[PDB]
Amino acid sequence: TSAVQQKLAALEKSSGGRLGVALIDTADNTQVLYRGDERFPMCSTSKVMAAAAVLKQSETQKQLLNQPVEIKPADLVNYSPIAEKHVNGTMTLAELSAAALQYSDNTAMNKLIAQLGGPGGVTAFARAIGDETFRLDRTEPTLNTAIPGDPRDTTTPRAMAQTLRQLTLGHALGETQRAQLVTWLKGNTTGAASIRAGLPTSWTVGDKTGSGGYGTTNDIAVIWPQGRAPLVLVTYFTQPQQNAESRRDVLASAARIIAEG
Repeated sequence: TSAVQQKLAALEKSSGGRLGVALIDTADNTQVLYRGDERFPMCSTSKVMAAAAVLKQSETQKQLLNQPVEIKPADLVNYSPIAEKHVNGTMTLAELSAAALQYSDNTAMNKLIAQLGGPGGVTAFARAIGDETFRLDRTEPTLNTAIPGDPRDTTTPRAMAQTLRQLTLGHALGETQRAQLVTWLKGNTTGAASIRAGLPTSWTVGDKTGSGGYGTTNDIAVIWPQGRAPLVLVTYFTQPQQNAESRRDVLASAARIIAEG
C-alpha cells in the first residue's frame, strides 16, 4: 500500500467507521483510491446528479431553468430552508437547483426528481454519461437512511469522482451548463467543515456535502490549485451505529492527507 493509503487507513482506524476516498489528478490521470470500489450511501451528494440531469435537459429546452414550479404545503419535507420561504408560491428550476446544491434543500431535490420523471430519471442521466454505478432509488427524505449493505441510493468513490470530473471539467454537459454547475458548486454554503477545511486556502473549491443515517458524512469536490491542473476528490464516510453523529472532521482530515501527499 502507498504512503497515502497507509495514512488514510490509519485515519479510518482512528475514526471507528468506514472511509471511502477517490482522487483524480487531471495532470496525469493518476488516482488515489481507498475503498474505491465499495458502495457508500450518497445522501445529499446525489443532488449533483439531479441538478446536472436538469441542466442536460436545458440544452434542448432553452428556457427550462426559468420555468416556475409550485411549492405546495404537502411538498415540504425536512431540511428545506429555502423552499419553506416560498410555500404557496413558486421557484424557478434554476432557483431550486441553487437551493438544492448550496443549502442542501430536500424539497428542492424532490422538485428536480419530479422534473426528471422520478428517481429513475436521475439514474438514467448517470447511465447516459457512462456512470454504470450510481443508482437513485428513493426521494427525499428516505434516500438518506444509509442502511449498512443496502444498495439503494449508493455509488462508489471511484465512480463518483469520474462522474464529477466529466460533469465539471469534462464534457458530459454543454459548455454553459458546465459553467453553471461549477458556479453552483463553488457557492456551496454547507461545506466549510468538510473537504474545504483540510485544503490550502489558495485552492479554489466547489463541493456538495451529504449526511444521513448511521452518521453518514460525505463530501464531493472539484479543486483548482493555482499553478497545477485541477483535482477531483470524493470523501465518503459512514459508521456502525444508526444514531451516530456527523464526522465532518474525517473528511477534512482525508482531504489534508491527500493534498499533503
